[PDB]
Amino acid sequence: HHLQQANIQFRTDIARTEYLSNADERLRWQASSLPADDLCTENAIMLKR
Amino acid sequence: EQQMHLNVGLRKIKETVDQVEELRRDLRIKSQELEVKNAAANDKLKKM
Amino acid sequence: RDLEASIARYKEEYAVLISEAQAIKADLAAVEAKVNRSTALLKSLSAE
Amino acid sequence: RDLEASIARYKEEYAVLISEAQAIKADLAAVEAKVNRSTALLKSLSAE
Amino acid sequence: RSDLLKLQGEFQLRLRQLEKSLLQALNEVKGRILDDDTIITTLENLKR
Repeated sequence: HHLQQANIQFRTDIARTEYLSNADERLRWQASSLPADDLCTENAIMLKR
Repeated sequence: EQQMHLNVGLRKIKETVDQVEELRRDLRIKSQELEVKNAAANDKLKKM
Repeated sequence: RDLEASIARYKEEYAVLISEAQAIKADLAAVEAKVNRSTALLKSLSAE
Repeated sequence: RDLEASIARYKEEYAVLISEAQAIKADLAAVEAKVNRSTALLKSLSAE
Repeated sequence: RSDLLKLQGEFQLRLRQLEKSLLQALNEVKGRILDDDTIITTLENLKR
């Protein structure tokens, strides 16, 4: 809402997880017993970056 | 980088379609010259 | 004898240019097959 | 019409086979060039 | 369900790899696509 109010463009359609990681990284993550959850995927993204 | 890759691919595809068109033209010219060669050949065969 | 020598030379030369035409024909067939293969590849690449 | 039909087969398959005869003549010339080049190389490699 | 989740994961990986390979193959080709038939064969294999 702050960025919309400030006339700053950003993609709303794309979610955080696939924007911050590629499919190969995610697949390796479930290969590494990462639980299949959006929050767990975000946690893995933070643990990487 | 993905934009440059896609531009390269599209350019290559357009070059390829232009090449196949000019190669159709070359094939037609080849057919015509082959036909005229064979015709003269058979004419002088009847001469022999 | 003179007309028979005519036969010899001219007929040798004409069989020679006939083989030349047969060669240009194999080349033309290869070109046509290449054109067909390329067109198939290109109409397969429309989606990309 | 019968004789001309017989000719309008025989003349050209014998033209085709004389064409392939000159094709194998070109093959034989290539083989001979390969042979003499190879023997020159071998006689130049005797000291080695 | 577990088997087909694994199958779908492998399949999506394979589609990604094929698309990337096709892009890089079109990118790295030198000259024209039809100059060499290895590019044609690789593209046809990737399509199939």
